[PDB]
Amino acid sequence: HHLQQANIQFRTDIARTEYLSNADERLRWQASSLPADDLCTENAIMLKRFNRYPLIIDPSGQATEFIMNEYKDRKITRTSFLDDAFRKNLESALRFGNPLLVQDVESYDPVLNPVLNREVRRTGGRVLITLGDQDIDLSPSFVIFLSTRDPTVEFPPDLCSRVTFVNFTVTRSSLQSQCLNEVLKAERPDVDEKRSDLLKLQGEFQLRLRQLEKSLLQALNEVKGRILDDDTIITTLENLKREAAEVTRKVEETDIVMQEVETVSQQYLPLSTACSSIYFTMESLKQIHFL
Amino acid sequence: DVVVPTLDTVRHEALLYTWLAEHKPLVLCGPPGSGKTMTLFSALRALPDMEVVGLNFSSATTPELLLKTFDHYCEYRRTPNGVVLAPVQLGKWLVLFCDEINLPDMDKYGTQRVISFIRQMVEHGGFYRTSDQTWVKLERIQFVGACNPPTDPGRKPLSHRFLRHVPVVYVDYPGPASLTQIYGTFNRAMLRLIPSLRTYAEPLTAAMVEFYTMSQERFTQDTQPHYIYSPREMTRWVRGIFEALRPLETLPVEGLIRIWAHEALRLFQDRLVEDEERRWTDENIDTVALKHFPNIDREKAMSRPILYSNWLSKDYIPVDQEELRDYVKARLKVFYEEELDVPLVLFNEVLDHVLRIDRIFRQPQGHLLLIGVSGAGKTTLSRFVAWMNGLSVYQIKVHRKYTGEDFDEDLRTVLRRSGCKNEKIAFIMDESNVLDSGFLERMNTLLANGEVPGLFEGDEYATLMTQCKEGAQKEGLMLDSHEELYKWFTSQVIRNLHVVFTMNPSSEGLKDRAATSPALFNRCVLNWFGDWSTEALYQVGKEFTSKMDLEKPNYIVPDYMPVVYDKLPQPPSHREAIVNSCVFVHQTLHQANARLAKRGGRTMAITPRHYLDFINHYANLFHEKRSELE
Amino acid sequence: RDPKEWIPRPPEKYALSGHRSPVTRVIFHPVFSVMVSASEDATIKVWDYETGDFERTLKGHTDSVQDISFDHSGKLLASCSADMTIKLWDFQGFECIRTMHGHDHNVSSVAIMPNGDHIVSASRDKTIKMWEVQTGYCVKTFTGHREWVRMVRPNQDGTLIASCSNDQTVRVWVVATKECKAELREHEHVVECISWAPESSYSSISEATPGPFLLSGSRDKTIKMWDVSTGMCLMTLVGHDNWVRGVLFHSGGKFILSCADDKTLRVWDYKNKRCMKTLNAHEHFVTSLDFHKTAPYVVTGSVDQTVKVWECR
Amino acid sequence: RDPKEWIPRPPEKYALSGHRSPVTRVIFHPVFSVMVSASEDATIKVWDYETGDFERTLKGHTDSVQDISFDHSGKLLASCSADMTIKLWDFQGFECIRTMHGHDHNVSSVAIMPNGDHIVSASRDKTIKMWEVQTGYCVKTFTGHREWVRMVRPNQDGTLIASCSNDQTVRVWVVATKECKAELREHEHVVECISWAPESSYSSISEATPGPFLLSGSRDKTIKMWDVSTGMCLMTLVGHDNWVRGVLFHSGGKFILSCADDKTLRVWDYKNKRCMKTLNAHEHFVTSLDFHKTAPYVVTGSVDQTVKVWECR
Ligand SMILES: Nc1ncnc2c1ncn2[C@@H]1O[C@H](COP(=O)(O)OP(=O)(O)O)[C@@H](O)[C@H]1O
Ligand SMILES: Nc1ncnc2c1ncn2[C@@H]1O[C@H](COP(=O)(O)OP(=O)(O)O)[C@@H](O)[C@H]1O
Repeated sequence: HHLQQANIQFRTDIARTEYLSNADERLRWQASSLPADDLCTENAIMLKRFNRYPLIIDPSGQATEFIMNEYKDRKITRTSFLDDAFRKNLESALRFGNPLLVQDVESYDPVLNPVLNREVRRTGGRVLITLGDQDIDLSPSFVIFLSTRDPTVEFPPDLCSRVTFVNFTVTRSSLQSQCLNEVLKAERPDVDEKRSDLLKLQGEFQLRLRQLEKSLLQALNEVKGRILDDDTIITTLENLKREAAEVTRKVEETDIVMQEVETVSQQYLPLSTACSSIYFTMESLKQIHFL
Repeated sequence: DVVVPTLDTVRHEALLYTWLAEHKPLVLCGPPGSGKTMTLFSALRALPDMEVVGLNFSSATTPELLLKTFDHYCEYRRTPNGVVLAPVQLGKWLVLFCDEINLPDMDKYGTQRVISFIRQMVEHGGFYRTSDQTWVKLERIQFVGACNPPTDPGRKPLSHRFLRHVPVVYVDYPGPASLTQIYGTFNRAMLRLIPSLRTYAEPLTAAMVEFYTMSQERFTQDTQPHYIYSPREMTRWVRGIFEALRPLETLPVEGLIRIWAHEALRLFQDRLVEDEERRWTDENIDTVALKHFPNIDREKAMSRPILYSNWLSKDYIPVDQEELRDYVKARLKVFYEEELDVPLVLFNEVLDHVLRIDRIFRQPQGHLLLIGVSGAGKTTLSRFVAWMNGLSVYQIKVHRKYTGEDFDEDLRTVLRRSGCKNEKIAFIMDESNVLDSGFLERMNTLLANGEVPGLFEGDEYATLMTQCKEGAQKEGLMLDSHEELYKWFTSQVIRNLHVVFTMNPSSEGLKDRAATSPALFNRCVLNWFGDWSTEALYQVGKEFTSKMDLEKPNYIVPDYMPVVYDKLPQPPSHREAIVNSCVFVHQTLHQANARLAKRGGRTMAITPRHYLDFINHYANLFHEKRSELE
Repeated sequence: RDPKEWIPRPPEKYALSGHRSPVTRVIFHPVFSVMVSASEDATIKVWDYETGDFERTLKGHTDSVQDISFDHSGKLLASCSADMTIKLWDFQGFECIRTMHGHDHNVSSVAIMPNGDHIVSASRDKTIKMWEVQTGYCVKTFTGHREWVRMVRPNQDGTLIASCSNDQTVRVWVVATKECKAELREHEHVVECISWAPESSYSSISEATPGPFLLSGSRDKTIKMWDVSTGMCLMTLVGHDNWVRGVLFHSGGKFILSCADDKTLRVWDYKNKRCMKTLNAHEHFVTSLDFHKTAPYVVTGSVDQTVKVWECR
Repeated sequence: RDPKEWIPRPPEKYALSGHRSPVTRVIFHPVFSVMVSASEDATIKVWDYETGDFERTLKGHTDSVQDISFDHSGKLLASCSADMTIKLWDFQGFECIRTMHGHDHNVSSVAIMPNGDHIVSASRDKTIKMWEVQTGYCVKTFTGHREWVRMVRPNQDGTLIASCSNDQTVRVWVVATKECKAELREHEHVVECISWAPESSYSSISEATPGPFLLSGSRDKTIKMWDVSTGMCLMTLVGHDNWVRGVLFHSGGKFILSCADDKTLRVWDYKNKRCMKTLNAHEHFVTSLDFHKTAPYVVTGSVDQTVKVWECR
């Protein structure tokens, strides 16, 4: 509203999640155990595009598994603040250039203050940071993540300045989708498994269509000659014909997906509405008697 | 030590000589900074038999502090009639000046341990050594005290059984008709290097009167807990003016009024919180210097920045903002290669703050007390100023399980590096570095006295004397014994150690700090940095977002025009409109934090580090999406 | 005129430009009419000061070249940079002969004593290293400073060296005995530049107050004279408005040529306790200067990437 | 030797390669020892010509660039391309500053007059546009050309703007008065390149056949020379066997180095009115050439994806 009142034009018909995240990165995030709701996608964007090292509040535990499945090739060492071998693990993470996930930041140690504040000495081309009493060669491929399990934690402003907060709260849409999925697992299992398989099929055919567009664009960007005189462009035409056949095939899968989701919607949508209402009563009931 | 005698000064001098000639206790009550330790130190200088031991009480005061004082300055001796406590200076009379008698905490059952302890050694003349439960009798020990009135917020009244053995004399502020000649003789001293300005000297002192009365009229202690005004500020005024025109040797009336206004703005505007009282003090400065100094060039004598630096030239000269800003850019370019490679942005308040920090850092016993939110660049500016003045910077490196012994060892290393090797040390520690009450008690003692009782004991005591005699023989002084060697070490610690304490503002935290620690509000100069205002946010936004491409030559200025940064130039460009929009984003989340808190949800601290995170994410997103589209 | 009465005068004879970074050190070749400068863009630019043009480029370093140095012959050069390297170049063929390693931090300054068989170096690791020019091995190691050593410089015969450091002390060591002969601690700020006294100045400082004598410029905006055999501050000259970056004796033994961060070049007479001449040198901080030992030429290298050459009159 | 007589010699000092397209224009930096090349792959490449090292690539234009122009400070770089955009580059920051729109066709040229305030732009739409640099607005417009305005250059004083077009005309205008001072119609073909005469050539032209003077090279295998004040062709060089693509004066004002489409880099003197040396530079069409004012180097940008640097001797 301030941008509209100040005559600064913005992309109105663009989702805030879709402008930042690519489709293949969204597919990789869906592969890394993340829920498909927009809030967890936004939080995945925050973890992707951090500038200050993030503090992740998570009352359910899904963000820890998402971070583990995200940086799985890069060996994340999982440690905690009250662990006895925490400073040695941090020193090994700084030396090795390893990603590091640290849990239980409610028991925060001030010794991580110069690493979080990025106070870094430049020994020429070498990079050295004084952690504690020891000067460690900081490899640039180091990240840290400060986990929290309890949602109702207050924080000092000295720690609050240096971190970017990421809250994995429970939305009505994600809860309704999870309850619909478990109701479909309990009641109509064949429809549930073929719906999951068809969703995977729709995702990989959309990936194949994007691969078509990228490959054809980069092929025609460097033909460096006549397309008609080159017979390789006829093979590009055959590739176009095959992927047009697959994008025509995708409509039948879309129709079967539509029939399945309308059947399960008219079957079990008020049930999921009751799920959302009862769990929001669960979350709001702490306002009565504190216990 | 320069005390010019007034009526109340000599009356209380005769009173204190009467109370102190009989080795009788006395309590100098009154408002803080009214000269109660001036009058006491004038009474002690009349009789050379009496030697002073300074002690400063806190809210968390224990008689173990007096036990450490007796361990240092006195000895236990065996006599046939008991065990006696006597000063190591035989024939002299030791007097213990406790600074904050009303301050130790009154318990749930209506008592104070230190007050009852002092009453026990005054009514009965001795105490109980708890090492073997033996009655020690004081041989040559008397007590004097100073306190604020008990009607002050941070002070508590004393027991009747304690004041049954002590008289109280109540000093007051000298008032305007005494301060006019008190600082008239000071200005008649100080305007002797310049023989032409003395015809303006006597109204100028008179000028320094009236502002102070409005400083006592509006800025009450109910407004802010650090709103106390004492003749120490006028002493700071005259020594700042004296150190201003000390090396200059040429100045007209306009420069004198400029120096007076600059000292007044550095002494009466830094302690203020909001900009309303800052505007009121600047308006008071304008009307007072117009009233007492007519027919003078108001444009030449008074301008906007009024900054005084000695970085560009060796003399304390008035300088413009732009040359100072360019020198600060070049010095940051030098400084990034030496201590810390953390980039710094500037605005006008950044230059003003680093001039305040350098101005307090230049003097010996320069202690800073910074008030500001976390992430506002409080310690980075102090690091830059301390590097530029050639001061080594020390942080305590706080980790988990930081007891008092590690802090005592850190303070031992700081004092040995400062007072023995004569190395200038800027001692930096945060409000989160305070974990125990002993931390604040030892910091209060170090800030007030410049020495800690019982910090060095056993073999480290003799190690301190060997290091101090080696440092004195390196310096050139032929020293001996332990008492005068400790005096020389204390003088070196006073000269070389600069302590900066930084917190965040709070409605209850600062109110409790004003009671639990006097020396942070009595011996430290307060600088209220505060949160970044809209002008600072617009300057950092417009100064980082000038490199990228933002300009629309066809831009329609909207008629609605939501303005949150004042003095937005019309017709604004696209960059000005979107920098004002960024300022609006920060302001509306400032409003949203209170909107979330008033519903019942827990709020989280908004910092300028978040704004520097938001503006840095602008250029990273703009350069990515522009290179994506191309 | 005579070599006694050379004084620089405005304006400059030449204003050479071309560096991508602030110029850090400029000196003269002793035999041929060659001038050489270095900067923070990892390059060494060789010019001809008599004709005022570009001659050669030497690109071997990776980081900011802090200081370069000559020998008694002028055929050999040593340079140091921030990559913990020391590069030993020649002059007759313009190639990098050796690359010594071993320093922990930024090698700030190098110098060669006039015997030419050895090379001294100062660095940020609070050590001074002493390398063999025939083997490229640090043979000796002076240690005892408390902070970063700014630059080191040896005396005329190679028996004494002096180092100004970030501990606000100036330490004069003996080469053979490896012990700090004089520890001069009267400066308050960091001492950034030092200089030795020539033979013809040996009487003249005694006129102002044998030896050995030593100049020292610090960040406290003062230039101090020291006697090693006494150990006291012989005189102090004030008048520089900012941090002094380069201090050098005149070849006549009577003037003091100095530069600071006030964009000025100052010529002092220490007999009259004053700066006789002040010249506007650059727009930014004048990092280094040099006086030519026989011809009337003064070179000034500065932050703003221009090297100014002044003809002395 | 002096910079006066400098003629390049085979072979090339360096053969820079890495462009994915023909090279359209190459220019030297005025003060630094680096050169910038423009090519049809919309990549503005920066190469160090002293060591032959590739430095950087600026990619802001979304179509093929034609002409690049520095300023005499070396801080701002003006670049034109066929995307209806002009781009201003901070050379010290290596990022774009502003993008200019308003041309409806291929912006075939861009230049900065020596007053350091505006930008010339010749384009395919038969007009020339004036651009304000700091604000970013199109101010003035030369109109009167009837064909493709090939390339434009302002005079050394900043009061004359000369442009060649495809209608066999060389049109010299005054900057603000908007009149065609000289509509020279003597060339038989499209004039593709002009070169403003330096001051030292002003005598040398005047005794070959005062001022101001102007060069031009066309597709009729001829390079004509014109007096601006009179308005006629004084002299003509013939001897190229194809289209002359770039014509360039010597910095000393005697020789003219010119590249033509017959794989020839020929040097011409107006005293003899012939070609003394012809160099076979590349293996394809040679588009542009450039010669340094103080350095003995000629850079040559050609279609064959290589940029060749040749030492002048
Ligand atoms: N007549 C006077 N002569 C000299 N100084 C005075 C006079 N009256 C007040 N002062 C100044 O007032 C200040 C009061 O400070 P101080 O006595 O230290 O406060 P406190 O007694 O609360 O510790 C002194 O620093 C002193 O310089
Ligand atoms: N004016 C500023 N310009 C650039 N960075 C700043 C500025 N102020 C604060 N910062 C950032 O804040 C961080 C340190 O904050 P700090 O000074 O510790 O805040 P505080 O002292 O209030 O705890 C640094 O990493 C620095 O990048």
